[PDB]
Amino acid sequence: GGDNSVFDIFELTGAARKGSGRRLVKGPDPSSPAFRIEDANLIPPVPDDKFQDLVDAVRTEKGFLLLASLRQMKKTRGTLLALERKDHSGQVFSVVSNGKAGTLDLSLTVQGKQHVVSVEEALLATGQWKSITLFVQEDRAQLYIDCEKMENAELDVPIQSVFTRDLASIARLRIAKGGVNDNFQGVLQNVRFVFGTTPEDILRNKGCS
Repeated sequence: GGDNSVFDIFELTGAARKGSGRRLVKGPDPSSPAFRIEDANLIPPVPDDKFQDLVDAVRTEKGFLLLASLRQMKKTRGTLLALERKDHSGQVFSVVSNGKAGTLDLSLTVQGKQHVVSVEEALLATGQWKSITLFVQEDRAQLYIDCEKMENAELDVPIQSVFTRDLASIARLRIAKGGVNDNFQGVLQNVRFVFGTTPEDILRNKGCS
């Protein structure tokens, strides 16, 4: 990638330092902390200036790669991340692992209208550690789950539609915290936006064939 091409959300929030809202536990990556969510309201937001870097990256690429490892409580609907209005309450974007529907839901709010699509057949809420690679480009969403499963969906509007200039002045990025009653239940690890790479590159380097 180029400069500012990897954004580790938990690192950005300083959640490993803090103590409230989560427990540090082990995950698939032995070199980094995993986060069992306790009260996602208390996990700090990504700082404004870091979020604006992330926004500029998404705008430039017209897309992103979002990687996440998760161990999600079965039959729960859990927000992986969301862009919450600083206040005129509501969200402008979320990624939700929907264990009720067996989907990964992508929601975007543009000009005060909500546009939501389900990636179907994306049953992430099992007993177990799962690793995802979500590639969003223009109005397309492509989800790889572990190594050998791919599911796709199209958005009503392009992703850069949401990621406008000083989105940072209107919203902040929260991890594991969503709308109403949709906070993540379970463990998360290595929730990272990555730019200037392809899914193929990610998968090859994670040992998939």
